[PDB]
Amino acid sequence: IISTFDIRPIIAELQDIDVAVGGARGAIYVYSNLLAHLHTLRVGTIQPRKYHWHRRAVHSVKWSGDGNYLISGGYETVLVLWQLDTGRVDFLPHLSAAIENIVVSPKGSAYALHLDDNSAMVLSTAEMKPSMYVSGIQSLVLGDRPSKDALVRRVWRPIDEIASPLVATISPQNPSHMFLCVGNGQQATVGGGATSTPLVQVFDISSFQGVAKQAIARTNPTDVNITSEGVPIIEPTATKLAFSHDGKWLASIDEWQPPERDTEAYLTGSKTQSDA
Amino acid sequence: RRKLRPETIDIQRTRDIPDTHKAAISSLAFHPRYPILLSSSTSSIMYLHKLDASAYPTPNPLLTSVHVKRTDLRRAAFVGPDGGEIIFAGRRRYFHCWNLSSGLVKKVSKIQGHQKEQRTMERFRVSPCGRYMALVASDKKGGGMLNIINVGTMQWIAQARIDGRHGVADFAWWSDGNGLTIAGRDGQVTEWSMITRRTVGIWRDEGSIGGTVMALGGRNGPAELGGDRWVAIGSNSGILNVY
Amino acid sequence: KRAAVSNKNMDLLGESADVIIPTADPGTHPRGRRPKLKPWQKAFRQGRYAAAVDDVLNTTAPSYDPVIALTL
Amino acid sequence: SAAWPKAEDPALVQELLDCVQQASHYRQLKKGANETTKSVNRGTSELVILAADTQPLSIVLHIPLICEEKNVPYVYVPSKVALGRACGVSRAVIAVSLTSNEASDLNSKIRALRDKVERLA
Amino acid sequence: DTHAVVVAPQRLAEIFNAAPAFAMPPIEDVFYQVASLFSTKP
Repeated sequence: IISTFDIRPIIAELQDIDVAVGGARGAIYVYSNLLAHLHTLRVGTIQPRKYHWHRRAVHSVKWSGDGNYLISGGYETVLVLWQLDTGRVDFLPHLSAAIENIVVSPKGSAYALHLDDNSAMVLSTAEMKPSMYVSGIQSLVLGDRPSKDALVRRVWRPIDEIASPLVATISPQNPSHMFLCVGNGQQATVGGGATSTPLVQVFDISSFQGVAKQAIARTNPTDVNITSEGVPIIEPTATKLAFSHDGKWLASIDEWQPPERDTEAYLTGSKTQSDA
Repeated sequence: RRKLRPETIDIQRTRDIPDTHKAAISSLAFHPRYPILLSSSTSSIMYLHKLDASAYPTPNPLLTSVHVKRTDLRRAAFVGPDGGEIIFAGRRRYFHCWNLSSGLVKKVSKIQGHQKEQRTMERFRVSPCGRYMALVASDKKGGGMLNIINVGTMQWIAQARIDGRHGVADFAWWSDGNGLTIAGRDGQVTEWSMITRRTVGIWRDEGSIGGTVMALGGRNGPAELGGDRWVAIGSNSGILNVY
Repeated sequence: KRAAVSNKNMDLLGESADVIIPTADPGTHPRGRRPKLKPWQKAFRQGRYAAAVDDVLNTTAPSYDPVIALTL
Repeated sequence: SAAWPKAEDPALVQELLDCVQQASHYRQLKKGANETTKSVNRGTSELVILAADTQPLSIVLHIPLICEEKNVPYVYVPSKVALGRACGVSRAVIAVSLTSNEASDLNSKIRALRDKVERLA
Repeated sequence: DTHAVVVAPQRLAEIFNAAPAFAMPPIEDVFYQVASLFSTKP
């Protein structure tokens, strides 16, 4: 299934093209010599190269810069740079959420990342500190495009759903600042069926920009998003949260549990999995 | 400037560059348009001086004195026919680009699937065309390699490998840019193209035991070797040939 | 071993100098000793849980600690 | 041609040059045709290296006869001027030959070197 | 572009001190020898 694709031209004319498709199966096929494969009843064999990294859905594959490199951004929070002259793959691994959209600058110098939790950062290539940042309200979204990964009937199926008010508050002694609970990203949060919002951002009302971010429950941003069965990992979620009267204290409270599809062997008598 | 006669030369001593360094000078270069001298010394110090003998109250003023933290500065260089950038690299495993236009200082630190090959970025040379940069892989083992990195995007795009017995002594960019000449120890000279990106040819310095430095220049040399003319090779033993 | 310049005199030089380029990442370790990784952690993080659990749960090891065990 | 114990193997040649260089710093090495022949006649020698590309080769063809008689190994490098500035004298030695002493790691290196030459034979 | 030549004064002295002045080969011959030495032609 074609999750996305990006073209590259071969040149005042256009002599051939090579176009890259990326699929929710976890694959990235590239097609190499299209115009002369297809211009000339009968045609020769064609065969995409198969470049396979992700397990989840590749969100966006783009040709690079020169056309030497193939960059990629996925669910598993990691931007891959396929080397494409060797076999190798060198990559920026830890993003705060799903890489949802990338584009390559006019010159090859900048990347733009629309991070799936409603932000954007501009990188320079091969320096990989974000020269630019713009974030959004980070909340839970009834998203118009349904998904990229929900095309192939995954074990836990993604449903764009909302199951709780978005836990939040306003700050005395700083009314321009609102605290609100958030996950890794929207899609990773709602995935796994349950809410997983172990995080706070503080956001400005007057100028609707991001201000800051911090953790509440245990977070492992440094980690695999997926348990090896193939499931997004749920992460503890803070039900209630409220602000102090002076503006100095902040009490969160988090609840978490194992999954019913894990428990599965704690059943003794009438013990059921919700019970466990 | 009169063209110069072949046994004597009217050399004039001028005013010293005033500020001295605090260890042995490691890299010099001139800005390719304006007579402005980059010196760079092991004491992590880069000096930009303007060339002016008749300056006052001090001759050859220092425009700036820029320190780099934590590294040495073994080799600095000017980049670009326009002399756009200044690129400098010490022993430490990163290196830096300095964009004089707007004065940003980007710290480059990654070589895209060779990062374990290069534990240093000490030696490097930039194309006169100013698009490519060549780093040397500190991994000797029978033959040394030098990576080619676009300064378009500081990305790995090529890796020329030459045979040797210790790796690559020195190398230089041909004047067009299309290829680069690699003088590896035990006197092998590879000439390794870029447009083909495979080795053009191999030949030998006339029996020198260990080559240490080479360099390359001149005009109206053969165009398919880039069009540079004289090539100099310096041994360990001290004898230096010109071809 | 003897340095060309030690970092301390380099630091005096940078004080003398005009523009100082901070190469250190703003907000990691200034001397640059990072928190280095222990083997069981590396295994857990990559996803070889058998080896991870075993390297914790050898009780003959001198670094053996139940509180590590409980955390893993 | 006649240079039948030719040594073109590159790492072999480089080891030979470096050993000569070390021996030149240890004064245990004789530089030149005439002196080589003196050293072998007086028997003190332990290995002898010549150069293939001399123009009349015959001025060194007399050495292998004597060294076959008095039983010391000999072997040809391909480049005379390389051998010369390997000694470190700036003029293309055509014949170098290096001898034994009692206790030296250099003596050990010589023994391994002549083992390599006997391999090449 | 062409320049001033460079000669070994040993070579010029060798040319002349080859033979005594009387019965030296004649001047046109020696001139061709010497100018051929000084010739700017590879």
